[PDB]
Amino acid sequence: KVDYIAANHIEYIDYKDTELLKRFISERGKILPRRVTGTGAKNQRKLTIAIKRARIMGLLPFVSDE
Amino acid sequence: PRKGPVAKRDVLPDPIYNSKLVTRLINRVMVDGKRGIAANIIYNSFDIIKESTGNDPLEVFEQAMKNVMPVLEVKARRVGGSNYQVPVEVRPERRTTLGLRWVVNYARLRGEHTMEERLAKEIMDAANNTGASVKKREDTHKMADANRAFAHYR
Amino acid sequence: KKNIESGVAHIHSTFNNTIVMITDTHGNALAWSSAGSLGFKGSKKSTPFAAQMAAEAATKVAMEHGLKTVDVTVKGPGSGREAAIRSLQATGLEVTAIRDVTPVPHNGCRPPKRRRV
RNA sequence: UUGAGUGCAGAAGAGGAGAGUGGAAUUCCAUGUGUAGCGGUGAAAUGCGUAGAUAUAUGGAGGAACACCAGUGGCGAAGGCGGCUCUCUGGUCUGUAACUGACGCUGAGGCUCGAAAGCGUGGGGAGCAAACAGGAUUAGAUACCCUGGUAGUCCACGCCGUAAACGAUGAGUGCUAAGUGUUGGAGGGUUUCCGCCCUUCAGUGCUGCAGCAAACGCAUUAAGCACUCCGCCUGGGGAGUACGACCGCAAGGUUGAAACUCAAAGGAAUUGACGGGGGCCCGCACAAGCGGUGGAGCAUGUGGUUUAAUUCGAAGCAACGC
Repeated sequence: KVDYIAANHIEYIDYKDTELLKRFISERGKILPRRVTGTGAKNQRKLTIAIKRARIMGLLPFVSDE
Repeated sequence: PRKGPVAKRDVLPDPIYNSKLVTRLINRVMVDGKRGIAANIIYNSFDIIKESTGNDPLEVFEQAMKNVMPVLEVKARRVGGSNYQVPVEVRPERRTTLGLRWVVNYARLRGEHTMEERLAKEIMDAANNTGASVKKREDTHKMADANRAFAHYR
Repeated sequence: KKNIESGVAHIHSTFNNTIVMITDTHGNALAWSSAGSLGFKGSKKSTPFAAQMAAEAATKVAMEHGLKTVDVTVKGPGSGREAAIRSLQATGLEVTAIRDVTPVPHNGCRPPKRRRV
């Protein structure tokens, strides 16, 4: 009833893909639940570890109110 | 009341002026059905208007319906017990009720030393923008959109 | 004085009192009106009716110093936070930015207890 | 060689120890702006502020917890484990099946691990908060409400060995209708399936046959059908108390009676019953209205005093022009 995210057979989240980064987070700065996109369960964990490394170097802001 | 709605008993016009709302103004000062004193001195007061700054009593009665007219109304509709209300759109039934109650119960508040000069100056005030019943319309305009601080979660 | 006319307002409103303060661009403080300062006391300061006239008495002394445009800083989850802004535009200003900055932690400290009533 | 273990190929996991590190929030400090309040309650009070707060902006200091994903989701033998990175390291599951050839199960004693609170020694202390102080409510309040605030909560090393450590269901193994999701695999087909179907191994939920059950219910994740090994019970109090012994610095823990009473104590269900629950359903019960009481005086009835007696009863609704 909802499509997945690996139609392009993405293998490794690769810590740096800032364009694939933006499909999932909120515009305010949070993470959308897995009920929304219907994505994979292990891929949810991959995304979570990925963007948590992303917030530490500063390739995404923690809190974006402006 | 609790079961459902109820009728309102609209009033008949006068066989002299031929106007319905004049009868509504008659039937708010009259105590114990004494039409002989109160209604006749209301006739006398509108003839005082006719004799000084006026031509016909029906037109100046409509002029009083101008300058007293309640444009808005609130009603205390609590939910959780607190002071909760909103400026509701007034029915022309309840518009006439509020405006003529302003006029009559300010003729009570006026209390001048002649039993119809209080009525004469009362309707010279309510027909010609003066008196505190027209200022009661002013103060009704005041609290309209002044209790609106708690009347926008509706 | 100096007629900056590009100010920053501030909104803070608990369950029991509210304070509005209008400052400079940064802002250094200019004029402020409190719901306690307007004669109200005790428990009635929670109501949104105070938020109108507190905003009005803030804006009068504000635009005595000359004030056209403004920023809207919103703290303090309470009751009349919207009524304060809506009466703020009603005395002639330039509200065009709505930021409801409510400072939420990330589980740092502990809250107080329940109220066993 | 089927039970059990070692290959080899693979998969998931908040499984554990050590070492570093990230941002937001709360508080303290430094400074700029600003004057007369901040704060709390059912309401108020104590408190803090004119030695300039509360408010706002910038910067520093410090300790603890890791916002959203997060889900009858995952991992562990039970207590339990959630920010990120590196080193060391334990287990589980699937496929294969050249190899070993019954090597298994359970375990009185024994040994190890063991939430929270606690003790000792040495560091640390932002919040929160037993005791304690003050304010108020109360007939009384060494309580519940509010303002403060220590030991503790944290870290390192020992000590203690307790809970509703509950699924109130010991463990190993085999058999007995089904439907339904979900976590992790492997295999076959249409199909680029990673967008479907079909089958199977391992957990985790929900509904439901036979059967068991006093009822409630349970029901391939048995509280059915059976074997093996352990643990415990035999009316209610006195009582997990007394005495003795062992462990502990201490608090305490483990083991564990009788004299003397009573004819009951207990589980489940049935009829009136509460919900600070509503579907209702109404009603001058409200909201909307008018008029009246409570004002002044007069009359009446009652309580009261006085009385030679002020002669009975009436006593919220449902007694006082009875």
